[PDB]
Amino acid sequence: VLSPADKTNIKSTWDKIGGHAGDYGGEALDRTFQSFPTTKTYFPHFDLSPGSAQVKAHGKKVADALTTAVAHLDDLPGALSALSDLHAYKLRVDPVNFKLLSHCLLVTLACHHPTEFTPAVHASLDKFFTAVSTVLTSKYR
Amino acid sequence: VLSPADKTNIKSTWDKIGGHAGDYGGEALDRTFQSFPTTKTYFPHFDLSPGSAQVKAHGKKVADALTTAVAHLDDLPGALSALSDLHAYKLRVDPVNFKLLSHCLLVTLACHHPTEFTPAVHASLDKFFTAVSTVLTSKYR
Amino acid sequence: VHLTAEEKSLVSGLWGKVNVDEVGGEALGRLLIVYPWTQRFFDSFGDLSTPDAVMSNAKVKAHGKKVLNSFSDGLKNLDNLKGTFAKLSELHCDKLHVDPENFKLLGNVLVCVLAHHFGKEFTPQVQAAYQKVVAGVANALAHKYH
Amino acid sequence: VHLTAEEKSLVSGLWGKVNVDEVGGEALGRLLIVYPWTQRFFDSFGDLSTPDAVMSNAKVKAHGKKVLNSFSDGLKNLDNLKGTFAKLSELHCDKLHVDPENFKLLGNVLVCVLAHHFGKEFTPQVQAAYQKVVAGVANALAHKYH
Ligand code: HEM
Ligand code: HEM
Ligand code: HEM
Ligand code: HEM
Repeated sequence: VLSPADKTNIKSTWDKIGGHAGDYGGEALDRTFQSFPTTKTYFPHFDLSPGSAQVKAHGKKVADALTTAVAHLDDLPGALSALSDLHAYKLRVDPVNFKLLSHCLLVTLACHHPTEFTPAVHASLDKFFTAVSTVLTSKYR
Repeated sequence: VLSPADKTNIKSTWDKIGGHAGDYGGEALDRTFQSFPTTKTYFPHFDLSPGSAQVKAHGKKVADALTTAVAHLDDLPGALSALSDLHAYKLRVDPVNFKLLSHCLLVTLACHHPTEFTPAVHASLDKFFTAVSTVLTSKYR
Repeated sequence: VHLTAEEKSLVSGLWGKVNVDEVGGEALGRLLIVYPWTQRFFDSFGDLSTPDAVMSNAKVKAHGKKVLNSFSDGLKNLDNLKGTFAKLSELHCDKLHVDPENFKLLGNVLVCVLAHHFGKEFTPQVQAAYQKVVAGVANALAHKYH
Repeated sequence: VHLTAEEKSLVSGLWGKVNVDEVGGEALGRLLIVYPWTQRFFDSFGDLSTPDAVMSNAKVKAHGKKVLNSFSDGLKNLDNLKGTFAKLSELHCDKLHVDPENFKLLGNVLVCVLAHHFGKEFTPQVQAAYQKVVAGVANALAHKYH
């Protein structure tokens, strides 16, 4: 639903990660590929090694899209519509994979910002990631 | 989403079920209780045997709520708001249960109307039941 | 997988009337239509874009018959589903990387196809027995992930 | 569960620094907060309504310590998680009727709690090893449904 406290928790946390967002995107992908091998299947054209330039560069793209979402919490469907077509129509990503990546994104944030990672902040971010995943899979429903 | 074709398939199918909706609601619950025993946990006050008057009566209420939804495909959140509170806030139904019931609702319609149950109709109905479940669990996210 | 003697009779009794040439293609076809992301695994099958295309696709009908035959093998060896599907478990997990959740989705649409074909003979009791079998097969197939 | 030699070392190495009196309560507390429907199983625990009510709830802290100790047991018996959790499998399935999906959710928030506590030491490599253990425990506990 995304309530005022939620939005506040999301904006505040993103403000903290700031210039590190891109790095976090790359790290979260690494965590996803290592923890859930089935996900590597969507990136056959990638050198899926650990500090790879391709993984790092893609992580920056993912982090940028999330930053755009943070700026448009009121209209996620509008802000992410192009990405919705890409994921549903062209890539045909299994919905289950979004949960796996979302989990690794939370772990990455927990690792780097333990102090702001309170139970309330954890619940707001999970709501945020679940909201983004829903929009990126909306063409299936 | 629910495209114009989906809505047409949903309205047209409900029109055919018609006066049998209530019966179908009771039969789908029966199929749910027998197929997935974990669901009986939410109904300790019910005599959960097969012909039961309690099960039948409850099925009529479930069927009536779905008929209301069919009449308000453009505003499911508004039409089902009270039920959203009931299920999320009061009963605290595990989201997984909605899939189980939705499946048995589809099986019940397939059993009774094999001719209308085309691949296209099956897909639209699935979208419908998933849309209803999402609204009934919207207070969790 | 348990299946009390009565359940085994319900299952086998219905399965003897199943047209294995039709049911398999119908179940796979509906999976591709209802859950679109599954089409990614069947790139090599040709045209799948519309419901009609999927339902007239010869590769879909042919592969479906194969999927159905495997189920018939599991039904004869209900107490050792694990061994029966060990090799196929490795295929789907290792070479195909199909998420297990999809095994449960195919099992569920198979149940819908049987209901569609048998009407009222597919009673709540018969469905319950089949829900157990379908969960058993999904389980055995997901073994190489456990 | 596999857990190659190196993974075993990464897992047990970090577990030795885990404060079992803290982590268990923190993981259960967050599960109740992040996934609200889980509160239904803990009606006997008193006030859960707010995040701080959950975090100061004595029964939550006490039960969490118990859940954590059984995990410690599974870590010693990595070979036979199945037998180690057979009795608990019966409880959660038989008497509790907790859907297995929730075992996976608790496992994942435990991973979040470890990451929160260890920071950098909880590398992608360490997480991967723990993701395998947590999936293993969830599967051993869901055994009574297979
Ligand atoms: C929160 C969810 C996610 C976000 C915000 C996201 C965002 C994006 C963005 C911004 C792009 C770049 C588009 C381009 O330049 O081509 C992209 C591409 C893509 N995404 Fe995601 N994505 C998400 C989840 C997923 C998931 C779960 C998978 C599958 C494991 C996935 C697979 C891909 C692939 C295969 C591409 C093409 C990458 C390439 O060719 O460089 N995405 N995604
Ligand atoms: C398509 C989804 C569903 C619909 C439309 C539906 C609809 C309703 C309605 C109309 C009521 C009746 C309230 C009244 O007495 O006026 C209700 C009550 C209830 N529902 Fe559902 N429901 C759905 C899914 C679920 C699921 C999946 C469960 C759990 C297994 C569930 C458990 C209950 C319970 C325990 C009650 C109280 C029944 C009683 O004591 O009379 N519902 N629901
Ligand atoms: C749950 C029941 C399932 C059973 C019993 C089953 C059975 C089979 C069988 C018998 C084959 C052997 C074909 C060969 O000789 O190569 C096969 C292949 C395959 N299966 Fe499955 N399968 C199941 C689920 C799935 C699901 C859900 C997907 C993915 C959405 C899938 C994807 C594949 C693919 C891509 C192949 C290769 C097809 C080809 O290249 O012709 N299967 N499966
Ligand atoms: C990693 C997964 C889990 C583990 C290892 C675990 C472990 C345990 C243990 C050790 C106990 C018994 C305590 C004793 O010795 O007396 C227990 C009890 C229980 N568990 Fe879990 N559990 C798991 C997941 C869950 C989940 C997901 C739920 C439900 C949402 C749940 C609900 C309960 C309840 C209600 C009880 C006992 C009720 C009471 O003591 O009043 N557990 N669990």
